[PDB]
Amino acid sequence: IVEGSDAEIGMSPWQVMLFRKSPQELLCGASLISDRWVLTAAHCLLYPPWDKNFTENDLLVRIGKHSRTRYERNIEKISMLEKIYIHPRYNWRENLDRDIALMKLKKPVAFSDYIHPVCLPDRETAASLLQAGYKGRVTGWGNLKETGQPSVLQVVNLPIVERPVCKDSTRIRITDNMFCAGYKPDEGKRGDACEGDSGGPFVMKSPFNNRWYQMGIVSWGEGCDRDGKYGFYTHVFRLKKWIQKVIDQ
Amino acid sequence: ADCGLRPLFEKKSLEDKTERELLESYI
Amino acid sequence: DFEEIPEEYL
Ligand SMILES: N=C(N)c1ccc(CNC(=O)[C@@H]2CCN2C(=O)[C@H](NCC(N)=O)C2CCCCC2)cc1
Ligand SMILES: *[C@@H]1O[C@H](CO)[C@@H](O[C@@H]2O[C@H](CO)[C@@H](O)[C@H](O)[C@H]2NC(C)=O)[C@H](O)[C@H]1NC(C)=O
Ligand code: NA
Ligand code: NA
Repeated sequence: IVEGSDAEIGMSPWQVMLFRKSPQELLCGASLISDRWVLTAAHCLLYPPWDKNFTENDLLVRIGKHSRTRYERNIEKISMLEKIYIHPRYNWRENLDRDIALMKLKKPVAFSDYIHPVCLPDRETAASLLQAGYKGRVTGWGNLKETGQPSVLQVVNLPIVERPVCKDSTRIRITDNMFCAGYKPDEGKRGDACEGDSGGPFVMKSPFNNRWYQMGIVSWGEGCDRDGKYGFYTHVFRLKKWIQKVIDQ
Repeated sequence: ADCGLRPLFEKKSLEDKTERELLESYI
Repeated sequence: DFEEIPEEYL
C-alpha cells in the first residue's frame, strides 16, 4: 500500500496473508469468507508470464495478522490448503479478466477478536454501494512505494472511479468484471495498492446494516500511486455465481 | 451469520479512525 | 526477514 496508514488492531479481521513456504516470503493478500474458505486473486497462484504456478502444498494462509514479518504467537492462525480453485475463464494473457481464486482450508479456522469473515455482496448491496465517488478500503502488506516494506498491515480508503475515467487512464482493455479506484491528480489526497497487495480485499461498510462487504479484490495497475493512473479490482459481485457454485461443490 | 461485524469494533459499538470517511462518501 | 514459524505448520 502506497500513501496509507498502519491499520488499527482487529480493523480488518478477514485479512489473510498468503505465505510461500520456501523461500519464506509474502506471496499475496487474501480474505476470509467463512471458517473454511479464503478468497484471493487468481494471479497470486497462476501467472505464466512470471512463471508463477503454485500448488496447494507450496503455501500457507496466515490469519489474524498485524505484523508483516513476526510470528504472532497466540494471535495468528496458520492453515494448510486442501484445494485451490481458479476461475476457469481467468484471462492472464491480456488484462487479468476474472482475476479470482478460492482456497479451501484443510481444517476450519476458529474465530477470535482478530479473525472474522467479511460478507460477500448480494445484487442490491452491490448496486447500492458500487457507485462513482463512494469510498472503499484496501488493506495489505505490500510495497510502501513503487520503486520499502511496512512493519504492520497498511490501510487506505479510496473512491470508486467512473468507468469512462478508468478506461481513459490506460491502454489496457477494461471489462465489466473490473472496476477502478483512487484519487484524481486534482483531488489532493493520494493512495493505492501495490505489489504484494494483490489478492487483498477492497471493502465497503454498508450504511443499511453496518456490515463490511468485500466488493473488490486487488488485481492490477501500472506502477503504484501514479498521477492520472488508478488501481484495478476484480468486481466480486459479478463473479459471485462462480463463487457460490464452487462453495456449493 | 455474523459476517462483516468486527469483534473489536461493530460488536463493541467502537468506530475505527477512518470508517466515517467511507460513510460520508455514501451520498 | 520473516520470523520462523512453528515446525508443526511444515
Ligand atoms: N497500482 C496498483 N493498484 C497495483 C499494481 C500492481 C499490483 C500487482 N499485480 C500484478 O502485478 C499483476 C500480475 C500482472 N499485474 C500487473 O499489475 C501488471 N502491471 C505490473 C506493474 N508493476 O505495474 C498489469 C499491466 C497491465 C496489463 C495487466 C497487468 C497490484 C496493484
Ligand atoms: C500449472 O501447474 C499444473 C500442475 O500443478 C498443470 O496441470 C497439469 O496439466 C496437465 C495437462 O496440461 C495434466 O495432464 C496434469 O494432470 C496436471 N496436473 C495437475 C496437478 O493439475 C498446468 O498445466 C500448469 N500450467 C498452467 C498454465 O495452467
Ligand atoms: Na483507454
Ligand atoms: Na493515481
